Amino acid sequence: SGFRKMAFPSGKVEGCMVQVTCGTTTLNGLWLDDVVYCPRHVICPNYEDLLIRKSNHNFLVQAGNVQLRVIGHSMQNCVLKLKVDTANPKTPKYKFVRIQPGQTFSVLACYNGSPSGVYQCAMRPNFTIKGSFLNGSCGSVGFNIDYDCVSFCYMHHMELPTGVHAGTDLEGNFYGPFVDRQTAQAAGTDTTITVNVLAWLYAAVINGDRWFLNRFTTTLNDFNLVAMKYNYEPLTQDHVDILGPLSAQTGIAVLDMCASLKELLQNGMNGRTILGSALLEDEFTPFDVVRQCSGVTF
Amino acid sequence: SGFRKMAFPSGKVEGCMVQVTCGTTTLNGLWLDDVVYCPRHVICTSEDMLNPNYEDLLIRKSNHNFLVQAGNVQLRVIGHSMQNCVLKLKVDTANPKTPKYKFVRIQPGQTFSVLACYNGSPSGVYQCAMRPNFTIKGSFLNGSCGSVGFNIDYDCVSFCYMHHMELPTGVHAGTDLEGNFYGPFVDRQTAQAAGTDTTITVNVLAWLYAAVINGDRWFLNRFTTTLNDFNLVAMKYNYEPLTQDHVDILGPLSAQTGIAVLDMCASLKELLQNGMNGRTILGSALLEDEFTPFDVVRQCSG
Ligand SMILES: COC(=O)NC[C@@]1(C(=O)Nc2cncc3ccccc23)CCOc2ccc(Cl)cc21
Ligand SMILES: [Cl-]
Repeated sequence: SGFRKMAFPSGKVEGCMVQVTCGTTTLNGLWLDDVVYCPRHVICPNYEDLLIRKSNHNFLVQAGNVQLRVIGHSMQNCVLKLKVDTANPKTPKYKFVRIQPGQTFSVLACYNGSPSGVYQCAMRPNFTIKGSFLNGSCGSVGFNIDYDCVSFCYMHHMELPTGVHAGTDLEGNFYGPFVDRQTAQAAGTDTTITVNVLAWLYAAVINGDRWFLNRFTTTLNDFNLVAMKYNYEPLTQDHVDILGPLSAQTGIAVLDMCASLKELLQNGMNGRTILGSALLEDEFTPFDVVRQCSGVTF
Repeated sequence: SGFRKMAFPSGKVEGCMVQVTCGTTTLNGLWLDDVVYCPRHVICTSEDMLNPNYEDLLIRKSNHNFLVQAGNVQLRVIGHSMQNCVLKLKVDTANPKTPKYKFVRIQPGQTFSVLACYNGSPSGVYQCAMRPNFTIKGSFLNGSCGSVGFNIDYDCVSFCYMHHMELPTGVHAGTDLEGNFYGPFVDRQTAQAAGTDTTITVNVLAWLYAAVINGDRWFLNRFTTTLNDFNLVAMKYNYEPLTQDHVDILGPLSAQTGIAVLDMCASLKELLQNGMNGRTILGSALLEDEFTPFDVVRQCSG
Protein backbone atom coordinates (compact mmCIF):
# COMPACT_ATOMS: atom_id res chain seq x y z
CA SER A 1 0.00 0.00 0.00
CA GLY A 2 0.86 3.69 -0.38
CA PHE A 3 1.11 6.01 -3.36
CA ARG A 4 4.02 8.40 -3.76
CA LYS A 5 5.39 10.58 -6.54
CA MET A 6 8.19 8.28 -7.52
CA ALA A 7 11.19 9.00 -9.65
CA PHE A 8 13.32 6.40 -11.49
CA PRO A 9 16.58 5.37 -9.72
CA SER A 10 19.06 8.06 -10.94
CA GLY A 11 22.35 6.08 -10.77
CA LYS A 12 22.69 5.41 -14.52
CA VAL A 13 22.34 9.20 -15.13
CA GLU A 14 24.60 10.32 -12.23
CA GLY A 15 27.55 8.56 -13.93
CA CYS A 16 27.05 10.89 -16.97
CA MET A 17 26.92 14.31 -15.26
CA VAL A 18 29.88 16.61 -15.97
CA GLN A 19 30.61 20.35 -15.43
CA VAL A 20 30.98 22.53 -18.53
CA THR A 21 32.63 25.96 -18.25
CA CYS A 22 33.11 28.45 -21.04
CA GLY A 23 34.34 31.87 -20.02
CA THR A 24 32.32 33.04 -17.05
CA THR A 25 29.37 30.58 -17.58
CA THR A 26 29.32 27.24 -15.74
CA LEU A 27 26.52 24.70 -16.31
CA ASN A 28 25.95 20.90 -16.54
CA GLY A 29 26.70 18.51 -19.38
CA LEU A 30 25.68 14.96 -20.24
CA TRP A 31 28.70 12.73 -21.13
CA LEU A 32 27.62 9.76 -23.27
CA ASP A 33 30.30 7.75 -25.18
CA ASP A 34 32.86 10.41 -26.39
CA VAL A 35 30.39 13.39 -26.54
CA VAL A 36 29.30 15.92 -23.89
CA TYR A 37 25.86 17.47 -24.56
CA CYS A 38 24.98 20.81 -22.96
CA PRO A 39 22.82 23.97 -23.70
CA ARG A 40 24.37 26.07 -26.47
CA HIS A 41 23.88 29.25 -24.37
CA VAL A 42 27.07 28.19 -22.47
CA ILE A 43 28.95 30.01 -25.32
CA CYS A 44 26.97 33.28 -24.58
CA PRO A 45 22.49 35.91 -30.10
CA ASN A 46 24.01 34.50 -33.30
CA TYR A 47 25.17 31.17 -31.94
CA GLU A 48 26.92 29.94 -35.12
CA ASP A 49 28.96 33.22 -34.99
CA LEU A 50 29.68 33.20 -31.22
CA LEU A 51 30.68 29.48 -31.74
CA ILE A 52 32.98 30.22 -34.70
CA ARG A 53 35.21 32.32 -32.39
CA LYS A 54 35.68 29.39 -29.96
CA SER A 55 38.47 26.84 -29.87
CA ASN A 56 38.45 23.40 -28.17
CA HIS A 57 40.55 24.52 -25.15
CA ASN A 58 38.02 27.33 -24.44
CA PHE A 59 35.58 24.64 -23.15
CA LEU A 60 36.62 23.31 -19.72
CA VAL A 61 34.92 19.95 -19.05
CA GLN A 62 35.23 18.38 -15.60
CA ALA A 63 34.10 14.80 -14.76
CA GLY A 64 34.50 14.55 -10.97
CA ASN A 65 38.07 15.66 -10.19
CA VAL A 66 39.24 14.90 -13.78
CA GLN A 67 39.57 17.32 -16.70
CA LEU A 68 38.36 15.88 -20.02
CA ARG A 69 40.10 17.17 -23.18
CA VAL A 70 37.75 18.63 -25.82
CA ILE A 71 38.88 17.55 -29.33
CA GLY A 72 35.88 18.86 -31.36
CA HIS A 73 32.62 20.84 -31.20
CA SER A 74 29.38 21.13 -33.15
CA MET A 75 25.89 22.52 -32.69
CA GLN A 76 22.61 20.67 -33.24
CA ASN A 77 19.62 23.01 -32.83
CA CYS A 78 19.91 24.48 -29.24
CA VAL A 79 22.41 21.77 -28.00
CA LEU A 80 26.19 22.04 -28.10
CA LYS A 81 28.06 18.75 -28.63
CA LEU A 82 31.62 18.66 -27.33
CA LYS A 83 33.62 15.76 -28.70
CA VAL A 84 35.98 14.56 -25.93
CA ASP A 85 39.04 12.25 -26.17
CA THR A 86 37.68 9.74 -23.58
CA ALA A 87 34.54 7.64 -23.94
CA ASN A 88 32.55 7.55 -20.66
CA PRO A 89 33.09 4.07 -19.19
CA LYS A 90 29.85 4.49 -17.19
CA THR A 91 27.78 5.10 -20.37
CA PRO A 92 24.53 3.19 -19.93
CA LYS A 93 22.36 1.71 -22.70
CA TYR A 94 20.45 4.82 -23.90
CA LYS A 95 18.16 6.49 -26.50
CA PHE A 96 17.18 10.13 -27.13
CA VAL A 97 13.37 10.38 -27.17
CA ARG A 98 11.02 13.33 -27.63
CA ILE A 99 8.03 13.14 -25.26
CA GLN A 100 4.47 14.51 -25.64
CA PRO A 101 2.67 16.85 -23.15
CA GLY A 102 1.19 14.77 -20.32
CA GLN A 103 4.06 12.27 -20.32
CA THR A 104 6.09 12.19 -17.08
CA PHE A 105 9.85 11.84 -16.42
CA SER A 106 12.50 12.04 -13.70
CA VAL A 107 14.78 15.04 -13.38
CA LEU A 108 18.25 14.82 -11.87
CA ALA A 109 18.84 18.43 -10.72
CA CYS A 110 22.62 19.28 -10.88
CA TYR A 111 24.96 22.14 -9.97
CA ASN A 112 28.62 22.22 -11.10
CA GLY A 113 28.30 18.73 -12.66
CA SER A 114 27.22 17.36 -9.25
CA PRO A 115 23.75 15.83 -8.79
CA SER A 116 21.86 17.24 -5.82
CA GLY A 117 18.35 15.86 -6.14
CA VAL A 118 15.93 13.76 -8.12
CA TYR A 119 12.26 14.53 -8.64
CA GLN A 120 9.39 13.37 -10.81
CA CYS A 121 7.47 15.75 -13.06
CA ALA A 122 5.31 16.02 -16.18
CA MET A 123 5.53 17.91 -19.44
CA ARG A 124 2.59 20.34 -19.05
CA PRO A 125 0.15 20.79 -21.99
CA ASN A 126 1.66 24.38 -22.32
CA PHE A 127 5.10 22.66 -22.78
CA THR A 128 6.59 23.93 -19.53
CA ILE A 129 7.63 21.86 -16.51
CA LYS A 130 6.87 22.87 -12.91
CA GLY A 131 10.39 22.08 -11.75
CA SER A 132 12.63 23.12 -8.90
CA PHE A 133 15.68 24.84 -10.32
CA LEU A 134 18.22 27.49 -9.32
CA ASN A 135 21.02 29.37 -11.24
CA GLY A 136 23.56 26.72 -12.30
CA SER A 137 20.90 24.03 -12.86
CA CYS A 138 21.05 24.53 -16.73
CA GLY A 139 21.99 21.30 -18.51
CA SER A 140 20.16 19.14 -15.87
CA VAL A 141 18.33 16.26 -17.61
CA GLY A 142 14.97 14.50 -17.69
CA PHE A 143 14.73 10.76 -18.33
CA ASN A 144 12.75 7.52 -18.11
CA ILE A 145 14.02 3.97 -17.74
CA ASP A 146 12.67 0.93 -19.59
CA TYR A 147 14.26 -2.34 -18.42
CA ASP A 148 17.96 -1.24 -18.55
CA CYS A 149 17.71 1.48 -21.27
CA VAL A 150 17.76 5.13 -20.24
CA SER A 151 15.56 7.32 -22.49
CA PHE A 152 16.81 10.94 -22.28
CA CYS A 153 13.89 13.27 -23.02
CA TYR A 154 14.76 16.69 -21.57
CA MET A 155 17.58 19.14 -20.99
CA HIS A 156 16.95 22.21 -18.86
CA HIS A 157 17.67 25.62 -20.50
CA MET A 158 15.69 28.36 -18.68
CA GLU A 159 13.20 29.69 -16.13
CA LEU A 160 10.16 31.73 -17.25
CA PRO A 161 8.91 34.78 -15.19
CA THR A 162 6.12 32.67 -13.59
CA GLY A 163 8.73 30.36 -11.99
CA VAL A 164 8.11 27.50 -14.49
CA HIS A 165 10.83 25.94 -16.69
CA ALA A 166 11.59 25.53 -20.38
CA GLY A 167 14.01 23.18 -22.11
CA THR A 168 14.76 21.01 -25.14
CA ASP A 169 14.87 17.32 -26.09
CA LEU A 170 18.46 15.88 -26.41
CA GLU A 171 18.49 16.83 -30.11
CA GLY A 172 18.16 20.53 -29.03
CA ASN A 173 14.55 21.06 -30.16
CA PHE A 174 12.65 23.13 -27.57
CA TYR A 175 9.43 21.88 -26.05
CA GLY A 176 6.95 24.75 -26.64
CA PRO A 177 7.18 28.15 -28.33
CA PHE A 178 10.32 29.16 -26.47
CA VAL A 179 13.72 30.44 -27.65
CA ASP A 180 17.12 30.44 -25.81
CA ARG A 181 17.38 34.16 -25.54
CA GLN A 182 16.80 36.78 -22.83
CA THR A 183 13.57 38.27 -24.26
CA ALA A 184 9.86 38.71 -23.29
CA GLN A 185 8.60 35.09 -23.03
CA ALA A 186 5.62 33.73 -21.17
CA ALA A 187 4.07 30.31 -20.66
CA GLY A 188 0.68 29.92 -22.30
CA THR A 189 -2.49 29.20 -20.29
CA ASP A 190 -2.08 25.74 -18.75
CA THR A 191 -4.61 22.92 -18.63
CA THR A 192 -5.08 19.75 -16.49
CA ILE A 193 -3.97 16.40 -17.98
CA THR A 194 -7.33 14.53 -17.85
CA VAL A 195 -6.01 11.02 -18.67
CA ASN A 196 -3.52 11.41 -15.80
CA VAL A 197 -6.23 12.51 -13.30
CA LEU A 198 -8.26 9.41 -14.28
CA ALA A 199 -5.18 7.16 -13.80
CA TRP A 200 -4.64 8.68 -10.31
CA LEU A 201 -8.37 8.10 -9.47
CA TYR A 202 -7.84 4.38 -10.40
CA ALA A 203 -4.70 4.34 -8.18
CA ALA A 204 -6.84 5.74 -5.33
CA VAL A 205 -9.42 2.95 -5.84
CA ILE A 206 -6.64 0.27 -5.84
CA ASN A 207 -5.45 1.85 -2.51
CA GLY A 208 -8.92 1.60 -0.92
CA ASP A 209 -10.05 5.24 -1.47
CA ARG A 210 -13.61 4.89 -3.02
CA TRP A 211 -15.84 7.68 -1.60
CA PHE A 212 -15.91 9.54 -4.99
CA LEU A 213 -17.30 6.58 -6.94
CA ASN A 214 -20.91 6.81 -8.09
CA ARG A 215 -23.49 4.67 -9.97
CA PHE A 216 -23.34 6.95 -13.02
CA THR A 217 -21.72 6.81 -16.43
CA THR A 218 -21.35 9.46 -19.20
CA THR A 219 -20.56 9.77 -22.92
CA LEU A 220 -17.12 10.79 -24.18
CA ASN A 221 -18.70 13.88 -25.83
CA ASP A 222 -20.69 14.88 -22.69
CA PHE A 223 -17.56 14.48 -20.58
CA ASN A 224 -15.44 16.62 -23.00
CA LEU A 225 -18.11 19.42 -22.93
CA VAL A 226 -17.68 19.52 -19.10
CA ALA A 227 -13.86 19.06 -19.13
CA MET A 228 -13.36 21.95 -21.68
CA LYS A 229 -15.29 24.21 -19.21
CA TYR A 230 -12.87 23.38 -16.33
CA ASN A 231 -9.61 23.90 -18.35
CA TYR A 232 -9.06 20.14 -18.65
CA GLU A 233 -7.45 18.63 -21.76
CA PRO A 234 -9.88 16.73 -24.09
CA LEU A 235 -10.06 12.97 -23.42
CA THR A 236 -9.61 10.98 -26.63
CA GLN A 237 -10.59 7.39 -27.48
CA ASP A 238 -6.83 6.63 -27.23
CA HIS A 239 -6.84 7.68 -23.56
CA VAL A 240 -9.92 5.52 -22.96
CA ASP A 241 -8.07 2.54 -24.52
CA ILE A 242 -4.88 3.31 -22.51
CA LEU A 243 -6.96 3.20 -19.26
CA GLY A 244 -8.41 -0.25 -20.24
CA PRO A 245 -6.17 -2.39 -17.98
CA LEU A 246 -6.95 -0.22 -14.87
CA SER A 247 -10.66 -0.30 -15.72
CA ALA A 248 -10.50 -4.14 -15.97
CA GLN A 249 -8.55 -4.41 -12.66
CA THR A 250 -10.92 -2.23 -10.61
CA GLY A 251 -14.22 -3.04 -12.34
CA ILE A 252 -14.89 0.67 -13.00
CA ALA A 253 -15.41 1.53 -16.72
CA VAL A 254 -13.45 4.57 -17.97
CA LEU A 255 -16.65 6.54 -18.65
CA ASP A 256 -17.95 5.40 -15.19
CA MET A 257 -14.79 7.04 -13.68
CA CYS A 258 -15.36 10.14 -15.94
CA ALA A 259 -18.79 10.61 -14.24
CA SER A 260 -16.87 10.61 -10.87
CA LEU A 261 -14.48 13.25 -12.29
CA LYS A 262 -17.39 15.40 -13.56
CA GLU A 263 -19.04 15.33 -10.12
CA LEU A 264 -15.70 16.23 -8.46
CA LEU A 265 -15.27 19.17 -10.86
CA GLN A 266 -18.84 20.49 -10.30
CA ASN A 267 -19.12 19.84 -6.54
CA GLY A 268 -15.53 19.75 -5.20
CA MET A 269 -14.12 17.34 -2.61
CA ASN A 270 -16.33 18.63 0.31
CA GLY A 271 -13.63 18.46 2.98
CA ARG A 272 -12.54 15.01 1.81
CA THR A 273 -9.15 14.00 0.28
CA ILE A 274 -8.02 11.40 -2.34
CA LEU A 275 -4.60 9.74 -1.67
CA GLY A 276 -3.82 12.47 0.91
CA SER A 277 -4.53 15.24 -1.63
CA ALA A 278 -7.27 17.97 -1.71
CA LEU A 279 -6.52 18.71 -5.40
CA LEU A 280 -6.90 16.34 -8.37
CA GLU A 281 -3.35 15.07 -9.17
CA ASP A 282 -2.38 15.05 -12.89
CA GLU A 283 1.33 14.08 -12.86
CA PHE A 284 0.95 10.24 -12.84
CA THR A 285 0.30 8.59 -16.20
CA PRO A 286 -1.68 5.33 -16.60
CA PHE A 287 1.67 3.52 -17.03
CA ASP A 288 3.11 5.14 -13.84
CA VAL A 289 0.07 3.84 -11.90
CA VAL A 290 0.44 0.27 -13.27
CA ARG A 291 4.23 0.33 -12.61
CA GLN A 292 3.89 1.54 -9.00
CA CYS A 293 0.86 -0.63 -8.08
CA SER A 294 2.84 -3.76 -9.43
CA GLY A 295 6.51 -2.95 -8.47
CA VAL A 296 8.50 -3.05 -11.76
CA THR A 297 12.33 -2.98 -11.21
CA PHE A 298 15.41 -1.53 -13.08
CA SER B 1 12.26 29.09 -8.38
CA GLY B 2 9.88 26.16 -7.87
CA PHE B 3 9.42 23.90 -4.87
CA ARG B 4 9.29 20.16 -5.30
CA LYS B 5 9.42 17.17 -3.00
CA MET B 6 12.97 16.23 -3.84
CA ALA B 7 14.73 12.96 -3.16
CA PHE B 8 18.53 12.51 -3.03
CA PRO B 9 20.19 10.97 -6.13
CA SER B 10 19.98 7.20 -5.45
CA GLY B 11 23.09 5.93 -7.30
CA LYS B 12 25.30 5.49 -4.21
CA VAL B 13 22.54 3.30 -2.67
CA GLU B 14 21.67 1.35 -5.86
CA GLY B 15 25.23 -0.05 -5.93
CA CYS B 16 24.55 -1.62 -2.46
CA MET B 17 21.21 -3.39 -3.13
CA VAL B 18 21.38 -7.20 -3.11
CA GLN B 19 18.78 -10.01 -2.97
CA VAL B 20 18.70 -12.19 0.17
CA THR B 21 16.94 -15.57 0.07
CA CYS B 22 16.51 -17.97 2.97
CA GLY B 23 14.27 -20.93 2.29
CA THR B 24 11.12 -19.71 0.57
CA THR B 25 11.49 -16.00 1.69
CA THR B 26 13.20 -13.50 -0.64
CA LEU B 27 13.84 -9.84 0.41
CA ASN B 28 16.41 -7.00 -0.05
CA GLY B 29 19.76 -6.53 1.64
CA LEU B 30 22.23 -3.67 1.96
CA TRP B 31 25.81 -4.69 1.04
CA LEU B 32 28.37 -2.37 2.64
CA ASP B 33 32.08 -3.45 2.76
CA ASP B 34 31.94 -7.27 3.49
CA VAL B 35 28.54 -7.27 5.34
CA VAL B 36 24.95 -7.62 4.03
CA TYR B 37 22.30 -6.11 6.34
CA CYS B 38 18.68 -7.28 6.04
CA PRO B 39 15.53 -7.74 8.24
CA ARG B 40 15.91 -10.75 10.54
CA HIS B 41 12.38 -11.94 9.56
CA VAL B 42 14.03 -13.38 6.37
CA ILE B 43 14.52 -16.55 8.56
CA CYS B 44 10.73 -16.85 9.30
CA THR B 45 8.19 -19.22 7.62
CA SER B 46 4.25 -19.51 7.65
CA GLU B 47 3.62 -20.48 11.33
CA ASP B 48 6.50 -18.31 12.53
CA MET B 49 5.47 -14.68 12.27
CA LEU B 50 3.01 -14.64 15.25
CA ASN B 51 5.61 -15.48 17.94
CA PRO B 52 9.00 -16.13 16.29
CA ASN B 53 11.96 -16.95 18.50
CA TYR B 54 14.68 -15.50 16.27
CA GLU B 55 17.50 -16.81 18.46
CA ASP B 56 16.02 -20.37 18.14
CA LEU B 57 15.35 -20.01 14.36
CA LEU B 58 18.86 -18.54 13.76
CA ILE B 59 20.83 -21.18 15.77
CA ARG B 60 19.44 -23.84 13.30
CA LYS B 61 20.86 -21.97 10.27
CA SER B 62 24.20 -22.46 8.57
CA ASN B 63 26.05 -19.92 6.35
CA HIS B 64 25.12 -21.86 3.19
CA ASN B 65 21.34 -21.59 3.96
CA PHE B 66 21.51 -17.82 3.06
CA LEU B 67 21.61 -17.19 -0.71
CA VAL B 68 22.88 -13.66 -1.48
CA GLN B 69 22.72 -12.35 -5.06
CA ALA B 70 24.42 -9.11 -6.24
CA GLY B 71 23.28 -8.62 -9.83
CA ASN B 72 23.95 -11.90 -11.64
CA VAL B 73 26.63 -12.94 -9.07
CA GLN B 74 26.22 -15.17 -6.01
CA LEU B 75 28.09 -13.88 -2.95
CA ARG B 76 29.46 -16.48 -0.50
CA VAL B 77 28.22 -16.09 3.13
CA ILE B 78 31.10 -16.75 5.59
CA GLY B 79 29.39 -15.67 8.85
CA HIS B 80 26.13 -14.47 10.41
CA SER B 81 25.02 -12.54 13.47
CA MET B 82 21.91 -10.81 14.73
CA GLN B 83 21.89 -7.27 16.08
CA ASN B 84 18.43 -6.39 17.45
CA CYS B 85 15.98 -6.87 14.44
CA VAL B 86 18.75 -6.86 11.77
CA LEU B 87 20.56 -9.90 10.41
CA LYS B 88 24.20 -9.28 9.40
CA LEU B 89 25.61 -11.68 6.84
CA LYS B 90 29.40 -11.60 6.54
CA VAL B 91 30.30 -12.18 2.88
CA ASP B 92 33.62 -13.14 1.14
CA THR B 93 33.72 -10.04 -1.10
CA ALA B 94 33.82 -6.41 -0.01
CA ASN B 95 31.45 -4.28 -2.17
CA PRO B 96 33.66 -2.25 -4.52
CA LYS B 97 30.82 0.26 -4.92
CA THR B 98 30.67 0.92 -1.12
CA PRO B 99 30.24 4.66 -0.69
CA LYS B 100 31.36 6.78 2.30
CA TYR B 101 28.58 6.05 4.83
CA LYS B 102 27.26 6.34 8.44
CA PHE B 103 24.34 4.69 10.27
CA VAL B 104 22.19 7.41 11.90
CA ARG B 105 19.02 7.11 14.00
CA ILE B 106 16.56 9.91 13.11
CA GLN B 107 13.82 11.62 15.17
CA PRO B 108 10.12 12.06 14.14
CA GLY B 109 9.75 14.93 11.70
CA GLN B 110 13.06 14.14 9.94
CA THR B 111 12.86 13.46 6.22
CA PHE B 112 14.74 10.96 4.04
CA SER B 113 14.80 9.31 0.60
CA VAL B 114 13.60 5.78 0.10
CA LEU B 115 14.93 3.52 -2.66
CA ALA B 116 12.07 1.02 -3.05
CA CYS B 117 13.47 -2.45 -4.16
CA TYR B 118 12.18 -5.90 -5.16
CA ASN B 119 14.50 -8.92 -5.57
CA GLY B 120 17.57 -6.75 -4.92
CA SER B 121 16.54 -4.50 -7.87
CA PRO B 122 15.69 -0.81 -7.33
CA SER B 123 12.39 0.28 -8.83
CA GLY B 124 11.86 3.81 -7.59
CA VAL B 125 12.97 6.64 -5.35
CA TYR B 126 10.72 8.87 -3.25
CA GLN B 127 11.00 11.39 -0.42
CA CYS B 128 9.21 10.90 2.92
CA ALA B 129 9.23 11.77 6.66
CA MET B 130 9.31 9.86 9.92
CA ARG B 131 5.80 10.60 11.27
CA PRO B 132 5.37 11.67 14.93
CA ASN B 133 3.68 8.22 15.49
CA PHE B 134 6.99 6.61 14.22
CA THR B 135 5.49 5.24 11.01
CA ILE B 136 6.26 6.30 7.41
CA LYS B 137 3.61 6.87 4.72
CA GLY B 138 5.54 4.90 2.11
CA SER B 139 4.70 3.07 -1.07
CA PHE B 140 5.67 -0.54 -0.50
CA LEU B 141 4.43 -3.86 -1.90
CA ASN B 142 5.16 -7.46 -0.74
CA GLY B 143 8.89 -8.13 -1.25
CA SER B 144 10.01 -4.55 -0.58
CA CYS B 145 11.30 -5.53 2.95
CA GLY B 146 14.92 -4.53 3.33
CA SER B 147 14.45 -1.34 1.19
CA VAL B 148 16.34 1.57 2.81
CA GLY B 149 15.90 5.21 3.79
CA PHE B 150 18.84 7.60 3.54
CA ASN B 151 20.15 11.17 3.31
CA ILE B 152 23.33 12.35 1.49
CA ASP B 153 25.51 15.09 3.13
CA TYR B 154 27.98 16.10 0.43
CA ASP B 155 29.39 12.61 -0.48
CA CYS B 156 28.48 10.66 2.66
CA VAL B 157 25.38 8.46 2.71
CA SER B 158 23.58 8.41 6.09
CA PHE B 159 21.45 5.24 6.31
CA CYS B 160 18.55 5.89 8.69
CA TYR B 161 15.86 3.33 7.87
CA MET B 162 15.28 -0.26 6.79
CA HIS B 163 11.76 -1.37 5.88
CA HIS B 164 10.31 -4.31 7.84
CA MET B 165 6.46 -4.24 7.75
CA GLU B 166 3.14 -2.76 6.69
CA LEU B 167 0.61 -2.05 9.43
CA PRO B 168 -3.19 -2.50 8.84
CA THR B 169 -3.77 1.21 7.99
CA GLY B 170 -1.40 0.96 4.99
CA VAL B 171 1.47 2.77 6.78
CA HIS B 172 4.96 1.29 7.27
CA ALA B 173 7.20 0.35 10.18
CA GLY B 174 10.93 -0.30 10.18
CA THR B 175 14.22 -0.03 12.04
CA ASP B 176 17.42 2.02 12.00
CA LEU B 177 20.49 0.19 10.53
CA GLU B 178 21.37 -1.18 14.01
CA GLY B 179 17.99 -3.05 13.99
CA ASN B 180 16.20 -0.88 16.59
CA PHE B 181 12.60 -0.24 15.54
CA TYR B 182 11.22 3.24 15.28
CA GLY B 183 8.10 3.28 17.49
CA PRO B 184 6.45 0.64 19.67
CA PHE B 185 6.51 -1.98 16.92
CA VAL B 186 7.79 -5.56 16.86
CA ASP B 187 8.68 -7.82 13.93
CA ARG B 188 5.71 -10.13 14.75
CA GLN B 189 2.31 -10.47 12.98
CA THR B 190 0.56 -9.80 16.33
CA ALA B 191 -2.24 -7.15 16.31
CA GLN B 192 -0.34 -3.83 16.10
CA ALA B 193 -1.67 -0.39 15.29
CA ALA B 194 -0.11 2.96 14.57
CA GLY B 195 -0.87 5.57 17.23
CA THR B 196 -2.96 8.68 16.33
CA ASP B 197 -0.89 10.66 13.82
CA THR B 198 -0.24 14.39 14.08
CA THR B 199 1.04 17.17 11.78
CA ILE B 200 4.74 18.13 12.09
CA THR B 201 4.30 21.80 13.03
CA VAL B 202 7.97 22.84 12.63
CA ASN B 203 7.89 21.42 9.07
CA VAL B 204 4.65 23.27 8.16
CA LEU B 205 6.29 26.53 9.40
CA ALA B 206 9.45 25.79 7.33
CA TRP B 207 7.24 25.21 4.23
CA LEU B 208 5.38 28.53 4.93
CA TYR B 209 8.82 30.29 4.97
CA ALA B 210 9.66 28.48 1.64
CA ALA B 211 6.42 30.02 0.24
CA VAL B 212 7.54 33.53 1.38
CA ILE B 213 10.98 33.03 -0.21
CA ASN B 214 9.33 32.08 -3.52
CA GLY B 215 7.15 35.31 -3.41
CA ASP B 216 3.89 34.27 -1.75
CA ARG B 217 2.60 36.27 1.18
CA TRP B 218 -1.24 36.03 0.93
CA PHE B 219 -1.50 34.01 4.22
CA LEU B 220 0.48 36.40 6.47
CA ASN B 221 -1.38 38.60 9.00
CA ARG B 222 -0.57 41.58 11.27
CA PHE B 223 -0.71 39.36 14.39
CA THR B 224 1.81 37.63 16.63
CA THR B 225 1.27 34.98 19.36
CA THR B 226 2.88 33.59 22.49
CA LEU B 227 4.33 30.02 22.12
CA ASN B 228 1.80 28.76 24.67
CA ASP B 229 -1.26 30.25 22.94
CA PHE B 230 -0.04 28.82 19.62
CA ASN B 231 0.30 25.32 21.17
CA LEU B 232 -3.21 25.55 22.76
CA VAL B 233 -4.62 26.25 19.25
CA ALA B 234 -2.32 23.75 17.36
CA MET B 235 -3.24 20.83 19.63
CA LYS B 236 -6.94 21.25 18.64
CA TYR B 237 -6.04 20.59 14.98
CA ASN B 238 -3.86 17.52 15.84
CA TYR B 239 -0.63 19.47 15.35
CA GLU B 240 2.52 18.52 17.29
CA PRO B 241 3.55 20.95 20.06
CA LEU B 242 6.10 23.54 18.90
CA THR B 243 9.04 23.67 21.29
CA GLN B 244 11.63 26.39 21.91
CA ASP B 245 14.06 24.13 19.94
CA HIS B 246 11.75 24.39 16.91
CA VAL B 247 11.66 28.21 17.30
CA ASP B 248 15.50 28.30 17.43
CA ILE B 249 15.75 25.96 14.39
CA LEU B 250 13.53 28.37 12.37
CA GLY B 251 15.79 31.35 13.25
CA PRO B 252 17.75 31.47 9.94
CA LEU B 253 14.50 31.40 7.82
CA SER B 254 12.99 34.09 10.07
CA ALA B 255 16.15 36.24 9.55
CA GLN B 256 16.08 35.67 5.77
CA THR B 257 12.41 36.62 5.26
CA GLY B 258 12.08 39.25 8.01
CA ILE B 259 9.10 37.38 9.55
CA ALA B 260 9.54 36.44 13.26
CA VAL B 261 8.76 32.78 14.15
CA LEU B 262 5.84 33.78 16.39
CA ASP B 263 4.45 36.01 13.59
CA MET B 264 4.59 33.01 11.21
CA CYS B 265 2.93 30.95 14.02
CA ALA B 266 0.09 33.55 14.11
CA SER B 267 -0.34 33.13 10.32
CA LEU B 268 -0.44 29.29 10.74
CA LYS B 269 -3.14 29.70 13.46
CA GLU B 270 -5.21 31.74 10.96
CA LEU B 271 -4.77 29.20 8.12
CA LEU B 272 -6.01 26.46 10.48
CA GLN B 273 -9.09 28.58 11.27
CA ASN B 274 -10.02 29.78 7.75
CA GLY B 275 -8.70 27.16 5.40
CA MET B 276 -7.27 28.28 2.04
CA ASN B 277 -10.51 29.63 0.45
CA GLY B 278 -9.86 28.18 -3.02
CA ARG B 279 -6.18 29.23 -2.96
CA THR B 280 -2.98 27.18 -2.82
CA ILE B 281 0.46 27.65 -1.22
CA LEU B 282 3.33 26.32 -3.40
CA GLY B 283 0.86 24.44 -5.62
CA SER B 284 -0.77 22.74 -2.62
CA ALA B 285 -4.31 23.03 -1.14
CA LEU B 286 -3.19 21.29 2.12
CA LEU B 287 -0.48 22.43 4.58
CA GLU B 288 2.69 20.41 3.70
CA ASP B 289 4.59 18.85 6.64
CA GLU B 290 7.26 16.68 4.94
CA PHE B 291 9.93 19.44 4.38
CA THR B 292 12.19 20.23 7.32
CA PRO B 293 13.78 23.65 8.00
CA PHE B 294 17.08 22.11 6.73
CA ASP B 295 15.34 20.86 3.46
CA VAL B 296 13.92 24.36 2.82
CA VAL B 297 17.32 26.09 3.18
CA ARG B 298 18.99 23.41 0.99
CA GLN B 299 16.40 23.62 -1.83
CA CYS B 300 15.97 27.43 -1.79
CA SER B 301 19.66 28.37 -1.37
CA GLY B 302 21.95 25.40 -2.06
C1 LIG C 1 8.47 -13.93 6.57
O1 LIG C 1 7.50 -12.91 6.92
C2 LIG C 1 7.44 -11.85 6.09
O2 LIG C 1 8.03 -11.77 5.03
N1 LIG C 1 6.66 -10.89 6.60
C3 LIG C 1 6.40 -9.63 5.92
C4 LIG C 1 5.20 -8.87 6.51
C5 LIG C 1 4.94 -7.49 5.87
O3 LIG C 1 4.42 -6.58 6.52
N2 LIG C 1 5.29 -7.33 4.57
C6 LIG C 1 5.10 -6.14 3.82
C7 LIG C 1 5.92 -5.01 3.94
N3 LIG C 1 5.70 -3.84 3.33
C8 LIG C 1 4.64 -3.74 2.54
C9 LIG C 1 3.72 -4.79 2.31
C10 LIG C 1 2.59 -4.67 1.47
C11 LIG C 1 1.74 -5.72 1.28
C12 LIG C 1 1.96 -6.93 1.92
C13 LIG C 1 3.03 -7.10 2.75
C14 LIG C 1 3.95 -6.04 2.98
C15 LIG C 1 3.97 -9.76 6.21
C16 LIG C 1 2.78 -9.40 7.08
O4 LIG C 1 3.07 -9.46 8.50
C17 LIG C 1 4.32 -9.07 8.91
C18 LIG C 1 4.47 -8.93 10.28
C19 LIG C 1 5.66 -8.46 10.79
C20 LIG C 1 6.69 -8.15 9.93
CL1 LIG C 1 8.16 -7.46 10.58
C21 LIG C 1 6.57 -8.30 8.56
C22 LIG C 1 5.36 -8.75 8.03
CL1 LIG D 1 16.97 13.54 13.19
